[PDB]
Amino acid sequence: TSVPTNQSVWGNVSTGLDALISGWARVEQIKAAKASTGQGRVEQAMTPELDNGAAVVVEA
Amino acid sequence: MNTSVPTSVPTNQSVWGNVSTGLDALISGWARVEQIKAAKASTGQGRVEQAMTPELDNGAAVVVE
Amino acid sequence: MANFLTKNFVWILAAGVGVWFYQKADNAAKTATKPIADFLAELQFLVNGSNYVKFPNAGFVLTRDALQDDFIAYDDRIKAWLGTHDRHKDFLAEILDHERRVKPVYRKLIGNIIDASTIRAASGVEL
Repeated sequence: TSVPTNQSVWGNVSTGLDALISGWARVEQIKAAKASTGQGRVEQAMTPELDNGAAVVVEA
Repeated sequence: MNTSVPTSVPTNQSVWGNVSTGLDALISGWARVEQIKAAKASTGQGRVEQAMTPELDNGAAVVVE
Repeated sequence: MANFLTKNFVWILAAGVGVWFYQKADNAAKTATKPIADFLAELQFLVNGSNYVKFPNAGFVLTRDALQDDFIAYDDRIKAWLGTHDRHKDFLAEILDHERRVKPVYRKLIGNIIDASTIRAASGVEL
């Protein structure tokens, strides 16, 4: 078992969540890179949407 | 004033499957696969192999440690 | 043969003295050699989770200020805080002191030397 107790931090400041937000900003730039090239558009053309799919989830 | 961020070309690999094969050479190839199916048809062991292969919509799995 | 043996004994003894002084310099602070991958990985993950400014900078400042014994014990417990270990670490700090000794004893000797005493003063003069 694990838990945290008692901490200190700067006021009204960006936390680790904004470190993730940059990752979402980075993935947008990755999509924009595919958007600039026609080869990126053709890669997205092989995408079917159906009701079923393979799922996997486990700790390691 | 402002400092501009970089716009560049990243890892994008377009793999065009350039398939070039002689129509008559294919007709034989399609004919050869018919002979392979006929070899399985002659034996009962060939029939039993195909009985173990159905089709499903998808899969799933879950666990924890 | 003789010169090589004589030089080897003197030089090796000199190297041993440098090793002893170098050992004392490194041994002055606590031995930084860590043999494990459990606490190092978890504490680093907890450091990024808490979002504290510079975990390495905060650790260096806290380790020297709060002492090595208190730092090493608290650092072992990567996260959480329960029991007497938590209470002691939560309300921990440095220390100062004040007491009578050389100053008061020297002043008493001046009073003893001035017995039954003689009058000394200032305030008068040509001003």
